[PDB]
Amino acid sequence: KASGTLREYKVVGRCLPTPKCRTPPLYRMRIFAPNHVVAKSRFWYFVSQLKKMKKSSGEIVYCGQVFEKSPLRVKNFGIWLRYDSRSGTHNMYREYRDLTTAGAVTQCYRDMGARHRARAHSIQIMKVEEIAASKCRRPAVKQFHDSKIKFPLPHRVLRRQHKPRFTTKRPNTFF
Amino acid sequence: MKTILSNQTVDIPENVDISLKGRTVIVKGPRGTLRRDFNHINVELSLLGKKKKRLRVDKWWGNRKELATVRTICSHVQNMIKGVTLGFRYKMRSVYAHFPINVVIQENGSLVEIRNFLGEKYIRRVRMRPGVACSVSQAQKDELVLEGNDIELVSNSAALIQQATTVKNKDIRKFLDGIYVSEKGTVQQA
Amino acid sequence: QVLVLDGRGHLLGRLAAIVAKQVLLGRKVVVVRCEGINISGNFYRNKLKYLAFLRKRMNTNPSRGPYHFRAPSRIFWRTVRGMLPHKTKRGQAALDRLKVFDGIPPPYDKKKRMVVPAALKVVRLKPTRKFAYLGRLAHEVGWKYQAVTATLEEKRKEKAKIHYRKKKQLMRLRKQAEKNVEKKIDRFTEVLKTHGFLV
Amino acid sequence: VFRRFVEVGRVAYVSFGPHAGKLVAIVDVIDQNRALVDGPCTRVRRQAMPFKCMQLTDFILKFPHSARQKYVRKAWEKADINTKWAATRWAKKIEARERKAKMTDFDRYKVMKAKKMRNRIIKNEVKKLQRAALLKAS
RNA sequence: CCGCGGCGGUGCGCCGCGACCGGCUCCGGGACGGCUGGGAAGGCCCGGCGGGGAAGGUGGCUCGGCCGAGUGUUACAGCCCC
RNA sequence: ACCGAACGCCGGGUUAAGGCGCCCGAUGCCGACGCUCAUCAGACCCCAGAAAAGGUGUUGGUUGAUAUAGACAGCAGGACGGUGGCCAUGGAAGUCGGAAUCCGCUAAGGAGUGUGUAACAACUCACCUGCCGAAUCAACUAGCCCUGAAAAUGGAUGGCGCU
RNA sequence: CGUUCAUAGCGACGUCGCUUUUUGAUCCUUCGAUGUCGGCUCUUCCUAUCAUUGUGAAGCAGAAUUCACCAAGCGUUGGAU
RNA sequence: GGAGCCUCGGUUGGCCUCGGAUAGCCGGUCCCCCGCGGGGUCCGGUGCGGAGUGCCCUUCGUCCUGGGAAACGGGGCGCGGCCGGAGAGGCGGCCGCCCCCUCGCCCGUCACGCACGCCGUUCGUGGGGAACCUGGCGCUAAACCAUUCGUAGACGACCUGCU
Ligand SMILES: [Mg+2]
Ligand SMILES: [Mg+2]
Ligand SMILES: [Mg+2]
Ligand SMILES: [Mg+2]
Ligand SMILES: [Mg+2]
Ligand SMILES: [Mg+2]
Repeated sequence: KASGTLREYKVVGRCLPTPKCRTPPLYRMRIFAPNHVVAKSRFWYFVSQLKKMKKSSGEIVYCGQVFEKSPLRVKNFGIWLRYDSRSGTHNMYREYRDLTTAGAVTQCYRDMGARHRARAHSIQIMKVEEIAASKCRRPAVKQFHDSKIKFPLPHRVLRRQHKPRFTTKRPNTFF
Repeated sequence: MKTILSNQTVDIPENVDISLKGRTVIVKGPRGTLRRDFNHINVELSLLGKKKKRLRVDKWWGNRKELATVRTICSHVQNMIKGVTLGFRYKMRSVYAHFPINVVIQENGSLVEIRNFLGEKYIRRVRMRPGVACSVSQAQKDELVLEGNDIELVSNSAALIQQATTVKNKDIRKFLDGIYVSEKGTVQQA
Repeated sequence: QVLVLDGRGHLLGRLAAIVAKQVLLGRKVVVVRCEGINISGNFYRNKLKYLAFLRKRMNTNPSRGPYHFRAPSRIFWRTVRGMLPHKTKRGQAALDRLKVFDGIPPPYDKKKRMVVPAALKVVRLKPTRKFAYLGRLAHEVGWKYQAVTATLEEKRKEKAKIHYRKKKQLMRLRKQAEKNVEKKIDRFTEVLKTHGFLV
Repeated sequence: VFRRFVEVGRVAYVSFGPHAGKLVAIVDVIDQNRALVDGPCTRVRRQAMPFKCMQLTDFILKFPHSARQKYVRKAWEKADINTKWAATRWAKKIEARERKAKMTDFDRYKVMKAKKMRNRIIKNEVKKLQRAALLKAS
């Protein structure tokens, strides 16, 4: 796994039928990935961990993208992790604030990279759950839970430093 | 993480008049003026209320070390208010097992000659920071009085005459001598 | 045809790189008020960084060895030289286009002078970081003529204050003159805000 | 010492990006650096938008923090923001700048000719004023 | 010799144009298919059914000129949201 | 000798591995989100350099307490008796050590954390209040940073430099 | 251990390092030859600091002192075999 | 003023506050203090900066004549006086007098080799340097050798002396 921005994929697959087990059970998963090719791979990875089931011995029945059902709402996703340190493997519960699940998982991966130097391949997302105003443990997220929210954009540093690469005017950062 | 907002308030007393050129609080009242420039602290020094009753210090999107300044600016302002109203009086008592540290102020407060510390021929002259005025007290035998508006300058000038009288190459648990700060008070209490 | 830049407020390396490419493309550059150039990282940091550079010397005959210029102008000139191919002919030619000054002397004092906002401290550093004035640094490493440069700049600033005051007074007369005349310039002034000035 | 705030319902001018040169009301604040934003009357779909790209005006129209588009449209039209914006000095100098870019070569010539005269009429007024003021000083 | 008629090769030297093909690299238009026979959205509104923040509310306190602004509590809908 | 790719002589295109402040072709993107300040910062396979162990430096996690039945630190008030308890006498009536190790009063104090004593004494270290006014606190864990970290010509993230 | 007290000063059983002023390993370079020990003479560099400057420590009363920090500026000798 | 080798780069100018950045710019002061200005308070304007380098200034065919708006402005390398400027001044400014012109903006009104579609055009330029013809006012040598000296010395060099 690497990244871009991820998409939620629904992948369902079954260990393919034999004489003995004629109608084997289906298994579904929530697989976050850049595209369906790698989603299907990721599915087989998790499915091999849990069940005696490999890509050879099974078939992916349905792989399909899942869209956010409330894009224009702003939600609080609680996301449960399982990374690998340089040392041993670990659990987390992070919280992010986003318009989408996929975005919230992308937003997680980036943080893990930054905060722990945890590379994609090390990480496992277990559950991602949209959560209320309450049931939010993280004060980073809590500070935005407020009706009359108000703040300035204080030391508003300029970009466009090479539209006029040279100039008469020294810039301004108050607005 | 970044804290969306933090702030504090400092209720100035109706005796004092504080004014702020941007981020440079100037506090004036009974005893005199005290300016102090916080250009280097990066905060919103609002000054709200009719009768100009309180000073408010915001600090937007601060990380933990940025949010520590919020209070400290407020505290320095408090001390600035105090200095204008009451003033600061640091009392410091001389100590010795033998050599009775002969102190004597000179120009006004300014200079402090500290003769016969530990039997030393070397007379320690010690200047004061401008505004601070040392004076040898009565009602207490071996004891100095440092008065001034700006606390910083007073307490440093105390430290000058504390460190001046220091013992080299001996057991300082034994040789307890010098002029030490005994009481940090005000000129007038109300 | 000649860039004059006010070295004040600029970052030592960040200005140098911009000057270097300009000088290579044939532009004649003048950097002025070099003591005002200021370098990221705290003062003590950069003092030690200079004092290391001073230690580097050709052991057997230091007279050959690296020439540690003290003057802020010459310091800036040195760092710019580091971003040229200064052993070549073209690199040398390019270096010869550059002109660098401690303070701001008489050809350039009466010239409007630009600012590189991409190398400017206010923009490029976070406000909670520390930085060093290249004047102080130079002063403490040997530079003799800080005080002299300072006094000359006071005189220059006083002389400039007057110039500004007279410019303001003219601008004021211009504004009044327009108000005096605004019926016999009305259908010129109208066309200069159809095609989008004055607004 | 701030006068403009990322408030719910603050109108902001989008400096650059896809929806550049458009007004936009901040619906809700998502994050440190991302707002959930709308411009029903300004042809801007409800979407998240980074603060970087939006610079914020002096118009706080009033609706509740997560209203459903209909209501912010009504708050926009009630205050008549489109008319108010255009009357502002800011919007005028945007308009000015646009016009200058559109200027054809005949147009350009016309202006040159117009300025040539217009500055000459000011210059004589200024010189006279100076000499008269010289007269006052004497 | 004048025809620069028809054909064939050429140009003293420096040039430019044109359309045709080959190979490229870009630009702008438009027209379709599929999906959770896309998801959200918009618009019209009506009838219900609850739950939450939290209000044209009320209330303690504070700040300004009964009104406006700022916190606090129980929470129906006369702000919304689900 | 690594990574890419294997050479007739040229034009146009396109790439690889690598890059794109300037040296130096290319980010002169209004690039996205974090983390980090280092008085030895850090900066790309082979590769030219560091470990154990530390650190309320900062940032994330994990697990648990305790709390309006009024914390937690901070200003202060008691710390006993059954009792020279028993082993140990060389002295240990709480106190060099060790087996013990409960009851009373209880509001509650361990047959005692230490200081110190030949041994006491004296001092010091729960349970509870008074004031103040919301979170507080503990143990782990892992990121960056720092300590750990000493060499001889002057010196090398390639250099300039860079926050 | 240090009367008492693990850590002033030490430090067993264990353990992690650095150094190339020891000696080994090794055999890459040089066998159409790089003059093979010491001493004398002379310069420079390092610090892992003996002394001197400024300091923190003590089982530092003073004196004497070891322990540690900044530190290589200046020194660090005359002789008998 | 005339020719004439050579070296090339260029192909409107910008004649200036200081600075700030969790702030600034301009006014005007009714009012107060200081040396027409400076500082203050108060008020009124601007502030993704229009008293904007996203800027400003300047125009780019020549002439004719015959109206309007604008109109005493420009020139003669026009000429004399009084200034300011020393950081590497190297540039301006302001004042007398002589002669000449009617130039910017609109209109009419014609004409200028119209060189017959085609490249280095267009300027800073009277450029920098080297060799050559005219006027006016100025000038009138030092250096080295040789000689000498000994404060010096390998030799050079150095210090000295000589109507
Ligand atoms: Mg001693
Ligand atoms: Mg020197
Ligand atoms: Mg390979
Ligand atoms: Mg022992
Ligand atoms: Mg040899
Ligand atoms: Mg050392």
